[PDB]
Amino acid sequence: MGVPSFFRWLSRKYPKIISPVLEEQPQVILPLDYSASNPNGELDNLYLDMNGIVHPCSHPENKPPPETEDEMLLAVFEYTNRVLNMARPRKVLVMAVDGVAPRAKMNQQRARRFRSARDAQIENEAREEIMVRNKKTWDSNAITPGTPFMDKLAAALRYWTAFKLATDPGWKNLQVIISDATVPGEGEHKIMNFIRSQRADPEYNPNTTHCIYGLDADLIFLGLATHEPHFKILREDVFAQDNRKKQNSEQPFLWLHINVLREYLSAELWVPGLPFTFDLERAIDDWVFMCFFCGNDFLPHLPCLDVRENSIDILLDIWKVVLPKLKTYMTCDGVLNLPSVETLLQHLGSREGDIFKTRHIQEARKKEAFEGPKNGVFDTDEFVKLFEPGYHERYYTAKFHVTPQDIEQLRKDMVKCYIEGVAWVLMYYYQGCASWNWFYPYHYAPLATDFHGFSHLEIKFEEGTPFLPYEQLMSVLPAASGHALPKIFRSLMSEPDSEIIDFYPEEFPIDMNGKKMSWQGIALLPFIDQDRLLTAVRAQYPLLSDAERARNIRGEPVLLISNKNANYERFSKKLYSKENNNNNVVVKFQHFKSGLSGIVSKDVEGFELNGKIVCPIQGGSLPNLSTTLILKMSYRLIPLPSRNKSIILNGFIPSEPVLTAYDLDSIMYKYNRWNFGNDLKQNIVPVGPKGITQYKPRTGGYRAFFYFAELS
Amino acid sequence: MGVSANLFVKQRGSTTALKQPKEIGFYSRTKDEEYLISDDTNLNYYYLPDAELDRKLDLSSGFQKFKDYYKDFEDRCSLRGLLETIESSERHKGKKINADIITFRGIARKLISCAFDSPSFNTVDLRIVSFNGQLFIKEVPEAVNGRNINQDLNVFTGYKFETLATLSNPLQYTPREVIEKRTKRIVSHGDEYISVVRTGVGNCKLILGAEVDCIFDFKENGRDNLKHYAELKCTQQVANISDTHKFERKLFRTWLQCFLVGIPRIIYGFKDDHYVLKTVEEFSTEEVPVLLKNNNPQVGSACLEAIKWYGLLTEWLLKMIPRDEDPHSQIRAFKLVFENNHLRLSEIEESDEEYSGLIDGEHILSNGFKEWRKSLK
Amino acid sequence: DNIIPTYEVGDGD
Ligand SMILES: [Mg+2]
Repeated sequence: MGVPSFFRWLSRKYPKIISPVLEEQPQVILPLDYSASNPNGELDNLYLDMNGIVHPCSHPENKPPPETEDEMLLAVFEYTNRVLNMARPRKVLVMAVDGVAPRAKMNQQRARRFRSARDAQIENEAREEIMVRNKKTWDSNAITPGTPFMDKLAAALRYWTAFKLATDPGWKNLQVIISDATVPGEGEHKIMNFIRSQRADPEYNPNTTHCIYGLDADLIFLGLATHEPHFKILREDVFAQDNRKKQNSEQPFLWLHINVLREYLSAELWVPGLPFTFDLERAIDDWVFMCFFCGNDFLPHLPCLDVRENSIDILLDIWKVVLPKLKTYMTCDGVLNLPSVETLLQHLGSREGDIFKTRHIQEARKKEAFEGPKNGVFDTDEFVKLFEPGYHERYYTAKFHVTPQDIEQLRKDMVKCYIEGVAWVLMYYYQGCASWNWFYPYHYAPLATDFHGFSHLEIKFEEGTPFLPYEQLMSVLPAASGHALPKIFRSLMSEPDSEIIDFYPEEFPIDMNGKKMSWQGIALLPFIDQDRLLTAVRAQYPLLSDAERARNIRGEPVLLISNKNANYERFSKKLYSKENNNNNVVVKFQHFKSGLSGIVSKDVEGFELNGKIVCPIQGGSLPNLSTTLILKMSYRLIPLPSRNKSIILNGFIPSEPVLTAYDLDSIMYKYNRWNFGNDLKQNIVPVGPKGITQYKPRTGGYRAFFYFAELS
Repeated sequence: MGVSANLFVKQRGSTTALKQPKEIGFYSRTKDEEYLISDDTNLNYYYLPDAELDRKLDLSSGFQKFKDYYKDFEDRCSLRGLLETIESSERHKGKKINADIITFRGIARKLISCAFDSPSFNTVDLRIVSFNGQLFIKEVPEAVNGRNINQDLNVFTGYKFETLATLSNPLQYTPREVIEKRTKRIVSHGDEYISVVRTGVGNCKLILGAEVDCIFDFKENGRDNLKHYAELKCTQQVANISDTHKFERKLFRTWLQCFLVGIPRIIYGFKDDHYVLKTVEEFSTEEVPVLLKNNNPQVGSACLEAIKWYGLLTEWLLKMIPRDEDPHSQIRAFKLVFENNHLRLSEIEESDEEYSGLIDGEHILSNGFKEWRKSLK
Repeated sequence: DNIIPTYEVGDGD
């Protein structure tokens, strides 16, 4: 396979963001977490998006996958150990695993879990046709919250953290936080809530350097959305994945510097002659909003905005024309200005017809240059012909099977729900989820010419509780993966008598859109009625074993682990050498003393100061006995005192600027090449604060006078 | 019969260090002259991003709506809040603070700068002194009851820069609308937060009241915040070699002001002609003597001369024989201090004088409730 | 002249 089109867009548009990871290759068993980081500068903080490494380990590109769940965990330890030797956090490590997700994502997860369960039947039929007899593939639907496998990873992680904190003297004041699958919310959302809560402590150091490990493209926009400028993203080298045309031991990696992406956006987002003052922190929020509007987990794309990269470039050309007519930027701290969004989408609606003509002409050129239903694959687009007049009626009547008198009443409701969804997704990433229950009720988006008559709208939400793990599993698994549930719920999935069979159809129609000759179609599964699902599932609970009522509680505690640390005496004295045999009292702590803030209480897993720790996997590892070396505790975030602000904090010192004047001018004026798999090795960039002062030298200042005189 | 004495202003002593400053307590003064001891409603927090210096912020804007409360006060230079703060720190430990002189940092700086600045350039004032078992020193107000409006606009410019660069609450607890309203906000004077600092030079032990602008990074509750404060200072252009020397003389007086009370950061704004804020720069109080020794040796030399004179001055305030009779019910004595023609002059206020009956018997220097605190031992 | 102003440790009372 070639480079993903999103990474071809970054290497073309912003080449100096990207630089190689440097490794020391010592061959001795490497002690030196404590030596100076070769890949420039130290990290204070690292965040691991754990599903980004559980998936590569259990379904690798290497011909052998691991043959047991024990060998899968052993491979995850090998990979995370390699990640920390590149990233070397000095102060904090967060291990965030996906928990129970909002309804907004559960209906998108359900599609992929149903779809992949049919692909597993097609390959098992191919293995049965060849028939090592009965060697079935391991079901990847096991890597979800509440399964026996995540309950196994939860123990493996907490052991491997203790092994490092007990045995490695580089970790002697690293703080490790573990936000396992038993804690609700996806890893990407857990990490943003962590960064946002640390940043709200008055004692926070404005110059802490940060990093996220992960394979998702959305991490770039989430790195920007923090407004921490000292930020880098760690990823496997997708340009080497092309140039390899022989083992993971020599797989190279990349840093993406958000520090330098802000430097490009400072020229790219400039608009002259605005009536309000230009402000880069608000301009970047509007750009991050456009990157989530036209490519999203929670909503279908507009038909017009089919490819995310050139779609961002189209919306930005509209925003540059609209912006001088507006009263303000379109976004503020994660809240939309709907009047301004209505004018942006009206401008897109005026282009939409010519976007369809040009797409169909380009596909005709691609062709000549080379030269609903109850079940099965089909395609709704062949009737619509968006490149030919009158498509508006033809689109709605084909997608929804609706008569032409009801199209208005349908259009008003979809535009309401889609804008409520766009408002939900912006709030999700900027302040944390507004509702766990909200979802978009339809398989398709409106056309861009439909987006009007919502400027007046007032948007409101309630934080209803997230689902319990079995309510989550029932809400996203096909009947084929029922083995991951207790025996009792498998009847509800599969007996024709069940009150909820209609949520679990063995086959469903799949609608290929845009004539996409691939796997990319929409699975038209029925939307779950959650009051009807929950009343069926919660009726089984008095028939579960107590060992099965565990795994179905909320992990309200996250967990922290420390080792003879700067806070170890204070924590041990208040938490464990107690006044009475209870778990009543709690310790609140602040960023200055150790580089982390939070609220801490005695562990609920049954940890004690003179006990034994022993691993759950058969890979030949120490029973550390090390509760004398280590402390672990239940951990909780300090709740925000106020809404988080998209601003730079007091005392932020920038790094050295990387872009030369020609890099800025060639961006302002769009001046269109790198052999990027080779030319990338010329990039190296400094990390952390440069100098000791918050301000640039400028003419008309005492210290600046001697600076410009000496520079002359 | 009573004391008369003169000190020559160019004679200098041997002391070259201060005893490390420590915060006794604090108070805030309201626009109504009410003093709020152990209360910090008037402590500001610094916030001014580098991007704000690209915007042409105007330091003259709002001059016509300036709330100068300080003019209307009945006792502008009163010791009342300083004495009342000291009492509150003594009550919970049952004994006097061991210190020899109680005063304001402004009076200490006005004394020390006599060694360098002539009476007009210094803006010399009457200072007035009494004993109870220690010296209490008070400034006499200005008696007012580059020319005219163009001087008042250069005064206002300092209070507006302190209003543009700060917040009334931590940045983390301030809503975004309060940051946006900040250029329109009314500017005011006589609404201070004052820290009370224990310090000393040579063998003299001193308590200084010190007005502070803001806290730069963060606040610690129930602790010395002295390492977290900053001074934000009045603004000018620098565009030519002789402008650097006009600045260096202001930077010396600003170092002297911070050094006496242990404030570690100095922040300077700079202006065009008209009133546009052109740039901001920041200095650690430890840099300044080295920076002056490098750039202007004959100004950087004055940093030691100031302390060698400050020690001589304070020793001769005790050795020019005011009574330090310790029993807090023994009879008091009361004195003037002046600077005049390279001499500093001191004389007792004999009982025939209009001042003498009122500083001895009444409210004009020490509060009646403070005299009761200390005469109750 | 290498001498410059500095603070000294207080009496500890
Ligand atoms: Mg000031």
